[PDB]
Amino acid sequence: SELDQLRQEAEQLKNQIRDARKACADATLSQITNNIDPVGRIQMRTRRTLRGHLAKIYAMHWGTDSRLLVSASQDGKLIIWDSYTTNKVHAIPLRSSWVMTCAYAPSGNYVACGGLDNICSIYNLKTREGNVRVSRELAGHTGYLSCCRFLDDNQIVTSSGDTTCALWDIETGQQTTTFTGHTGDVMSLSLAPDTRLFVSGACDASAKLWDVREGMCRQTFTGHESDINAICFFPNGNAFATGSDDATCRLFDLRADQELMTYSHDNIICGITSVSFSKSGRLLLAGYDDFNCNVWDALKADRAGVLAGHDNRVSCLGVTDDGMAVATGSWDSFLKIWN
Amino acid sequence: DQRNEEKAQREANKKIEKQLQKDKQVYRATHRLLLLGAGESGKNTIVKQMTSGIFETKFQVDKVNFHMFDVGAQRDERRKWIQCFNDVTAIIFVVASNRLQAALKLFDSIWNNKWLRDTSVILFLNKQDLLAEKVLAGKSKIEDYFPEFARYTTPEDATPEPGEDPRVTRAKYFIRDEFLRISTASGDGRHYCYPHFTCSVDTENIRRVFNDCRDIIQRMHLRQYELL
Amino acid sequence: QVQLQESGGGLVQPGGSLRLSCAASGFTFSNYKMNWVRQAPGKGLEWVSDISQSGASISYTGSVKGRFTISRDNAKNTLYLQMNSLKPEDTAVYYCARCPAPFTRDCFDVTSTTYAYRGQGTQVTVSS
Amino acid sequence: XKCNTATCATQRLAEFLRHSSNNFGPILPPTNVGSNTP
Amino acid sequence: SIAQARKLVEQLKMEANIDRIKVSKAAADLMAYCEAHAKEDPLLTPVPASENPFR
Amino acid sequence: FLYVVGRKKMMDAQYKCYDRMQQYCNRTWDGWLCWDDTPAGVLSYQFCPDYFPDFDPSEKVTKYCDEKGVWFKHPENNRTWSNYTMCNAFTPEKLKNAYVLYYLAIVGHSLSIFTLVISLGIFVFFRSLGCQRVTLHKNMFLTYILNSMIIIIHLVEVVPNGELVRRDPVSCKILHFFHQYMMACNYFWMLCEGIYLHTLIVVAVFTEKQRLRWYYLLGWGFPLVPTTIHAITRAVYFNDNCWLSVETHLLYIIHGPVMAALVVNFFFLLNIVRVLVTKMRETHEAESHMYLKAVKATMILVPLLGIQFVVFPWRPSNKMLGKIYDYVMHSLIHFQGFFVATIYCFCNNEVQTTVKRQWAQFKIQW
Repeated sequence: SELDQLRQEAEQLKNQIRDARKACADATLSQITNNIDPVGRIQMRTRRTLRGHLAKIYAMHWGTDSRLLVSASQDGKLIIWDSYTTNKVHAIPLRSSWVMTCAYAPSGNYVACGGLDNICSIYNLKTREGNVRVSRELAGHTGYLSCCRFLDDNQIVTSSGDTTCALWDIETGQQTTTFTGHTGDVMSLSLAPDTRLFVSGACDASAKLWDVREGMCRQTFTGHESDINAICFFPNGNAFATGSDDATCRLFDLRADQELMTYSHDNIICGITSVSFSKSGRLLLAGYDDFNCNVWDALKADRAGVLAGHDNRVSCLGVTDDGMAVATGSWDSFLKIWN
Repeated sequence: DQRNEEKAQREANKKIEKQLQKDKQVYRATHRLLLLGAGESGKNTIVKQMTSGIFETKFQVDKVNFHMFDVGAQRDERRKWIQCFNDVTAIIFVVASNRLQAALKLFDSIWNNKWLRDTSVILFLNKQDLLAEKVLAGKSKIEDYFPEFARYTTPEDATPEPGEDPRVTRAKYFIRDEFLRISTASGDGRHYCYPHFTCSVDTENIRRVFNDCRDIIQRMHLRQYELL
Repeated sequence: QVQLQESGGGLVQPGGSLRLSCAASGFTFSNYKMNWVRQAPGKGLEWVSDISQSGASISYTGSVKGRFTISRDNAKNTLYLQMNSLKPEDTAVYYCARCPAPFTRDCFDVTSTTYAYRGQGTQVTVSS
Repeated sequence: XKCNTATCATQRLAEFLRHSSNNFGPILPPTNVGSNTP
Repeated sequence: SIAQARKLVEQLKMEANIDRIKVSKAAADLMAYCEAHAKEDPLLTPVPASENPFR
Repeated sequence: FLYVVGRKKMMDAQYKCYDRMQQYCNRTWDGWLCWDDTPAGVLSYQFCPDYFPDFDPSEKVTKYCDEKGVWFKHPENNRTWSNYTMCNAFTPEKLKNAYVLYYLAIVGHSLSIFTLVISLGIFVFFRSLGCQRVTLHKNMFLTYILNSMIIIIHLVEVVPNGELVRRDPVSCKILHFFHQYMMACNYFWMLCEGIYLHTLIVVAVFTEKQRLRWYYLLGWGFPLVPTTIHAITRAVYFNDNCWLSVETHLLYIIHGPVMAALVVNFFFLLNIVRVLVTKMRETHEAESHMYLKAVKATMILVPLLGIQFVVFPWRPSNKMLGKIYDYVMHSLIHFQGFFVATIYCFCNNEVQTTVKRQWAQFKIQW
């Protein structure tokens, strides 16, 4: 009796939320930007090709200087590349070879990694002796680590396979905040420009907005049909983009609290593994399982370009802070810079 | 100036490349195996005979290194992390003896996944003695869960062990054919299945994998020259 | 929003018949492979039957091979399970489940304890 | 023995040509079997 | 469980008491932001040679 | 030099036959090749004594006893004579066959060079195709190209120009030495590739990574040892003009061991085939498919390992059978590079996929 009426109340609340969202929807994004000049054909070329990794690449992260980047490979390796000269800076072996994510600190003095070992390893790059050693090993997650992003040199936000997210405090080893509410595996997280909020997508075809300080879920966004594998914030921070296994990408607005635009095509069947925005947010870059990457016009939902240089699936891609180039990794153990 | 910094960068790069060459030489000489069980399959005893989300075990057979990984502290939803094992040497799938239907469903999902379609599976039908004693007792039957066992006939290619009654031989060969049908329903020469009648305490099991992976490697070589 | 609603079931005498229905919304039902599973009291979730996207590929478990019949209709975005010659061993909560990804041959995690793409099943009791 | 293997075939084809188109000797005279000869 | 349903109801109630704006206003804001920063996007308008570090 | 060696051979045969005779038509010693005593024999069959470049051992020399008196009498000179009119060996038919074979060799070598240049360019340009076997294939293609170019140069320039051979420069001997070295390196690279395939398939398949320094040493370094020794012998005992003479056993210093190496390759092939058969009996493949597959594998492995060189050691004496044998063996020898390039570079699935992907990307860019 209690469960049935609780479910009825939850259904009524969902009906009210959907009614409010429908009432707030007066016009679509397609007709608003129908009068603007289309972006036209765009063509990017491969300028650099990073070689040296033995196994498939799982994650990459650009540094704040838009020059140094970090790459993670399941051979058990973290490699720091200088994209300008292609020279390798640091080669860090990993205790666990099943790495799935890597992070670069904004200050550039630390790096992070994690994977099937359920342990977030933080390595110091500016050691006195010059060698790279593990600075911290945060433990407590009961699932595989999927993503991690630094807030500062002493705080980090991580996502795990235990359907929960964590906010840790370095130099103590204890997670100060726990975010719960997801039912599926959390696959990716994206920090807002003000760092106050962050969006995380899970395997329940839903994304959730979490406030870092207080630590509750503020908004929940649905609309995808399969697991969400990628997420990225808009440059202005009032919206975000999600890529899922349903071969579609979606744009959600924080203030509108509903989906704004869907990017898909009939010939695209494979899912989306990575996604990111450009400097101005006009172009949306998404990595696909068909060994190719698609650049879409975010305002008009029109495909603007195709980046095809990888012989295997694209697992990760990122855009520099200045927006001068885009780095794409793939399972073929190669990283490519496109400009 | 630019010259000194670039020279230091070249020196660090060449040292890194030398270390990576040594690491690649080490890495290409070892085989990685993914150990998976359907539940209460007894693979823990096999591990004993040779928190943290994964466990590692390294063993040498005939001067050949093998690194087997067992998943621990991971939720029952395997559809995401299993993709990390798409380039291992083989997946050792242990099946006890309706848990059998669930094991068959897991094997069908592993067999038909896009990332694992070129990965071979070594099947270990563990607890042969338990199945033999259950068949001899007769209290538990397979026809209630698998009616097709009523019309099943022992294949002419069967090689039963001496002293084994025909009933247990028929039951174990029917269980093997249950997985064989799924394995042969797909996988047109890209991957193969190696069923084995094993117990949790046999010392030959380590040999068995050694006899399977080698075969796989040979087939892979035969795929490189377009001979098979 | 992916939504699955189960209808039908109840208390039936032994040897009776029943028709369970599964209504799907929030996704393209025509390109997903569907499953019927059950959870018996004091027991874990058990897979019962499955049907492909077009309905050509149909499979059942051994215990209901000759008794249950699974079907789908894409026009009304619906799924049906016809159960005949019911026995007290069939008393369980039945769930209608969807595969995590479309255009995908295999189907993972449908029998897991927590699964997002699974609705609230209906109770079927067989007793006199 | 003369090289009669298959690997020596091409050379055996060249020499037979070289002795035919123009003999190494400048006179390049042929043999006589018609009369006053063994 | 009952506790899970109660927590879900509480979360739904918390999420249902927020203020939302019109979709057209958000679309206009996004368009204005895209237009304002269009000239500063190297990937949008291609940079001439000898000006990028990846030439 | 050929005249002197021919006169010496004739004198040696004269001494040998005189000794044999010293140790029914009365036997008489003919000026070139003597005749064994026969009891009024008819149509004596003996091989041509090939003391001259014009003659060949293929034909036979006749004669009759008691047909008119005791021996055949020449009507013009009224003296004894023996029939050597079938030895000319320069009839228009033989010349036409030789010209056809030479033109076929030129065409095959040119096509092989043209295909192998493209194959080497494809392998070098596409770095994603890089592998341990790919380097060996690149070396094999390079030695194919070098051997074919040297053969074409020899056949187009050296053969028709006889005054250059008459002058006998050191450059001609250097070119011949380079030709022999290149052919030895080519055969030993076939041997190296066969050894690599046997190691990958049959014995010690676990160790995929092995040092290639020994392969380079056996491929290029080893053929130096025999050839120069042969040259030394040709510098000491048989100093012919441009060293262009196959009528010597010293060539077996080079062609002797090489064939043996090819023989080893043959054995390797058998083992591989056996393994393949085993690989198809464990999987219970259809017997017709098993034969189709085994035959296809053998057919595609024959050109790579140089099996044909040990498959045709016998030349049938029949005119039609001999012509067919000559055509088939010349086609197999001269088109080996083209067949290898087509099979291992143009029919490769990975290479085809990479080429298609690159072409699609290029067409997308422009």
